Amino acid sequence: NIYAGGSAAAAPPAGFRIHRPATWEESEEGALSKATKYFLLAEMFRGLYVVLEQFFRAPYTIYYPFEKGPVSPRFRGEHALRRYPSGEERCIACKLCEAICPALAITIDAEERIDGSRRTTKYDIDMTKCIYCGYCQESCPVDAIVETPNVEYATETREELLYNKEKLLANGDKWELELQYALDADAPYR
Amino acid sequence: LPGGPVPVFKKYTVGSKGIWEKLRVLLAIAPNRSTGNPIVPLYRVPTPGSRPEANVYQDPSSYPTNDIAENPYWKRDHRRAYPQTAFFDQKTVTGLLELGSEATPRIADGEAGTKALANIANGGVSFTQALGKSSKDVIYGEVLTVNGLPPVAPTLAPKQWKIIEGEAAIYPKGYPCRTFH
Amino acid sequence: PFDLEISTLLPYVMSIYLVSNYGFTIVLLFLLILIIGFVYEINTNALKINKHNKPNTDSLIYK
Amino acid sequence: AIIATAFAETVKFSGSKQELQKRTLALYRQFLRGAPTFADLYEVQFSIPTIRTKIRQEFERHRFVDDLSIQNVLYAKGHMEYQECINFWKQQAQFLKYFPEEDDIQGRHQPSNFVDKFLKNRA
Amino acid sequence: PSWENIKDIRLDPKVHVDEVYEPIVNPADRYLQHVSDLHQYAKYIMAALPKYIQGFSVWKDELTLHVAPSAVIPVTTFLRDNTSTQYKSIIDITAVDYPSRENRFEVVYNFLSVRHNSRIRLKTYATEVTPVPSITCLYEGANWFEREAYDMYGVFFEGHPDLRRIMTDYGFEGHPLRKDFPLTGYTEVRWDEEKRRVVYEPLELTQAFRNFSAGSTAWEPVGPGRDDRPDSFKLPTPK
Amino acid sequence: QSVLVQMREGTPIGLTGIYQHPNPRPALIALYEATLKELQDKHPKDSVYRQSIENLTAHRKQIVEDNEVSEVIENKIGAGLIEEVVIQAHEELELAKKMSEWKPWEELEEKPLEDQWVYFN
Amino acid sequence: IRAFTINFGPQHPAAHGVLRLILELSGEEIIRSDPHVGLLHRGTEKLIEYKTYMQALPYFDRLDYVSMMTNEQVFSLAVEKLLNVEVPLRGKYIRTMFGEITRVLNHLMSVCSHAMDVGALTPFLWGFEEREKLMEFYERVSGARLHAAYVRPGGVSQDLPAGLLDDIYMWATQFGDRLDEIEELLTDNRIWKLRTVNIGTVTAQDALNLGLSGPMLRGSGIPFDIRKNAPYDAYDKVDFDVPVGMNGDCYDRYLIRMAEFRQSLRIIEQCCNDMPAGAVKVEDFKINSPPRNLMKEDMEALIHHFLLYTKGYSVPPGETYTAIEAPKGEMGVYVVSDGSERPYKCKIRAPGFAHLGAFDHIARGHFLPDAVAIIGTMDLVFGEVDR
Ligand code: SF4
Ligand code: SF4
Repeated sequence: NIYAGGSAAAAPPAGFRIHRPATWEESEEGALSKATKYFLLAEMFRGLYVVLEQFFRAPYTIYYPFEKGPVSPRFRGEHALRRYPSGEERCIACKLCEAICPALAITIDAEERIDGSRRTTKYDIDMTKCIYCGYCQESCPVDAIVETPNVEYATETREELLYNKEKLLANGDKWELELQYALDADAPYR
Repeated sequence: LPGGPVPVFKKYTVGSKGIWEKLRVLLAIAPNRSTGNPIVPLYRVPTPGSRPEANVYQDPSSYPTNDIAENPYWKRDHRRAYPQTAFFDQKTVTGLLELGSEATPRIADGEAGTKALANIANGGVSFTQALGKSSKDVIYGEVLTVNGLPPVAPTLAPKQWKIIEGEAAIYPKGYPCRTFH
Repeated sequence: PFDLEISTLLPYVMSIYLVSNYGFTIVLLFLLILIIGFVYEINTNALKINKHNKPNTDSLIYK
Repeated sequence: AIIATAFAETVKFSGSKQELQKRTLALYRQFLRGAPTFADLYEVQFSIPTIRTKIRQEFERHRFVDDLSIQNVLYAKGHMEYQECINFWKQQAQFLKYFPEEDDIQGRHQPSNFVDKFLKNRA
Repeated sequence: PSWENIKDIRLDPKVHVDEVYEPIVNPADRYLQHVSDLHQYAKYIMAALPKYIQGFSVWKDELTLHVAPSAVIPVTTFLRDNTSTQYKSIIDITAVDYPSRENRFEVVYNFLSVRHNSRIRLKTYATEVTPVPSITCLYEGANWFEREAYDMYGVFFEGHPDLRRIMTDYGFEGHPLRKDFPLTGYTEVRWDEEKRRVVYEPLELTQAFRNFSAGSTAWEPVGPGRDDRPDSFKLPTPK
Repeated sequence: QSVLVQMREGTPIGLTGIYQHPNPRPALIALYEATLKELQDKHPKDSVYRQSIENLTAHRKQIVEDNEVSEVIENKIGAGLIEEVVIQAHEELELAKKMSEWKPWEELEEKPLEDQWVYFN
Repeated sequence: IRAFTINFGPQHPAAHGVLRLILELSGEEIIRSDPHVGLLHRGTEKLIEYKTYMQALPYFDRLDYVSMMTNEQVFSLAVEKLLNVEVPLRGKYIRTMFGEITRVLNHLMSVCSHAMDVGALTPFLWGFEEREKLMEFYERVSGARLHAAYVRPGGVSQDLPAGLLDDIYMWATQFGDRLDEIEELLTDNRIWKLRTVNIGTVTAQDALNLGLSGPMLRGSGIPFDIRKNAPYDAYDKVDFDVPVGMNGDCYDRYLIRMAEFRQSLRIIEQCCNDMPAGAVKVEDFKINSPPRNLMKEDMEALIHHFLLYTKGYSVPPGETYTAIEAPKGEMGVYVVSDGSERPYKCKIRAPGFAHLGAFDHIARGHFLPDAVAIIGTMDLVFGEVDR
């Protein structure tokens, strides 16, 4: 039709009027049967039987120094700088990793070296504030910094936590296998 | 009823053996219950680091998008075709009343129509003066509705409501929550 | 008193064979005094700790 | 949230300079009355008249503002800091912001002339 | 009939289309019929309360209303009380500064007609000195919201119990969301050993903060853009 | 006399805090006629406000006056529930009284500065 | 003269939150309350004005740190509404069903954490276990766990793995048993039913006056949900019942959360059957990155890949308020575009902000153990409220 005004098709729907709630006498079960569930605690022993059933089933936990949970190829943990085949540092200072690290953990100075190609003089992550965006991985055209899926690198000093170029190239030396394995499952989906 | 109870051989769970299965059918609340462990040679095999489907994977794309020959960018542009923020003064609504509309203008004499425009565009009249000036048909055409009713606060897509109540409901009666949709 | 009546009832239960069919009658009179002494408080709701979070029963009487 | 906290007032803007002055006078009386409560509550090292001679000189800082409404925002900020200190809402670390100069005598070579500024190129 | 005999899903035929045919469309057409509807409501609002509405505006079905500072309460009653216009529910308020203009801050309101499934936005303006009144007389939850945007800006709400700071240091001075106020603030925190407590000493960084918005094009590279104004409510040309 | 617009305790309906109003129609129509009288008393006949709400409440009051049963009238309204319509009509009855003293039918009392509604253009 | 007013929690009163909370108790009855929030208040809004929208995105999975993905979603929605772009079909469904497994995660954390706060220890572990199963499903798509560098303001960061869409079905068949199992010892449960039958009543018009939303407003009786009132993201294209409560109690606010598992599983059943094919990001290379396959081959893709990671993408001026239905409530966001590439301003409407603001209107008169059951069903995670 025409509505009133203050009046959409949002009327109250069909049967929105809730039933008048049942009293003591509009109840199908006997008072004795109801109070059997009252005193003898039916829904108490019911959940007690539930947790007893869970006693006789398997746990889930793993022996962590002996078993490890699931690790995706696109998992991220600490960093590393890859190298080329025949071993060349692979990082040019495009500064994209400095440009889009939203905590500004990246700090780079870089100079033209002897042969004339550009290489990085100082590459430095502040791992206090590396926030695991992983955007720094997605920002390298030449694919130099990556996300090594290590997380077990817990330090005892803040001094240990400033990864310069040398620690990251050592990590790129170390984890080179796994970074090859991960990019063999991610480089399509990048 | 299309999503009701299904038996436990279609649930992808570690299950049981067979005399202990015959035990636990007699000892459970419902027999069709998963113990929560996924099946080891099915769940997460092969590992995501080694997927044979991942070997050939170029790009997902759509046909009017990836069409190299036919489209330019500016036809499929979307950032530079944004609508402008339509702003309205108090004064331009008085312009909408007396000068009229592009649907139904009230202005001939296009030379002096600019002069009749411009003092109102400079503030010759007031809004309540225009309201007294506006006719009953003017108010009931471009301010109120054709019955002279106030416009309902309008909505994007009005969603009428059902109330599912019976055995298709997610709770039977006694439980206070209903399941409208 | 409800702790105390247990120690009042305690000499009864040791000697209950001697008081056959009669100390029964005496102690049952004693209990039937104490039980209505109990149901004083439950009708006065002596352990109700009721809340003043009332939903404002009184309606919108206007104009 | 119908009801307020203990000392919080509805903010209201005095139309005259005199009514503002009346409110500020009552306010300084409120600080001065609650000052021995503060040394108990914030467990401070020093004495009550030092609190009082700060509360005086802080209003001495803003004695010479012309405007009505800039003194109005100034009064509202003062009332909120009263509201904080009258409860446990500030803590004693945040309470001892107000005495940097008291707790430590500054140190050797506070620069005064040009030269002591210059030898540490103005600190 | 057992969990050893369950089939896998990893080997089966899946759906495999060669190239999906997704049609192109500007995502503003679906608004347009409603948007041209909304204008008729909005003009109505200005005809309803011409004393208090400086203007209306709308951009992609977000209705925005233009209210003087001493004008808030008479609008918000009408937005709450009308049967045709019942918004009933504050959603969020805050402020935005524009220090280029004379009246510095502007205060924005958001409502939600849960009957009629609609939103509405109410903008006023206030200099840091002058107030805006409190809508805590009507909207009950709003007193918390007004408590928020006090501290972030300094913008007041006259007629408001429990006006005091929140979500900042108690002894804080200044206001954070203010374009003159620096990013790191003035005071940093360290535990002094000798006072056996923490002290508030002025700011020293290890690394200076580096924005990179200095590289920026002056003109905004977005174009002028078309309109979606209704043909009723733009000005008819002469002749 | 006096009128009640919301039973704050009674038998429950779906909206909690609202209970089933006994005899909705006479209280509703008297609550209407208060509005009908008041806006004609205090609002001058130029204003969109009175010409709208007089028409609106008359059109609402026609449906209320001419139909009896519960579940049909509210679908004829197109607002929410019956008690809910009672409350919102009570609400606009309060509104029109406040508009009598706030005088919305004037011209605007405070012009904006012309350099204020300028964002980025 | 005043009550002997207490500090509720410095550190570990309510799990997942620093709930400093003044109470004035007169009979172990709260006459009034005053929660001081600000203890997590990092000041994130002052930061997000200094970073590009490109960079500004993982501010928001830090916000509301039990349901990251709705925050990600609502900022992506605000920017897509602002940019006048359209995410493709595949992107719509993948964002939809991640925003619903995050709903499963959010209620799975919140109900069980509330049961621990009350004292029921068994769902507090039975739920976090299935949450670990869902940590795995965040892990295969995007980065690590619990903070997904995901949905971009252009749409989606990247495609799935090759077999998550299968594997999630193997999970989804057994979640029903693992959900009805925890339902079996809390729903009837005369202890829980006693503690939660009329505790903290929330009437209808007072629910509106306190600005509340989501499961609370739908518990009070008003049928309002952004998934169905102002729809988006093919929630239109997926059939989905909504539960609505009866009283204003905490028991409806419980039962609706129990119901939304049953609802959001049906989401996954109607999503995994009908996931289409198509581009998972937006079509163009002018608001998000080109894929790394062809940027090493094409000259045009590099300059986009560079400008999006130095400048970023340019946004038309304007302002939007996009609000969607977080599982906590209506979460809104109000962004004011300069026309530059930093947002000139961006307010959040955290959902629990008004929930905390509506505390002492609800919490009057109740008891102090009753002042715990009221806490975790308005879901004060405190990552939301201050920011
Ligand atoms: S993941 Fe690490 S390197 Fe990348 S942007 Fe974040 S903090 Fe910087
Ligand atoms: S790792 Fe990538 S972003 Fe970082 S400096 Fe090297 S090329 Fe640039």
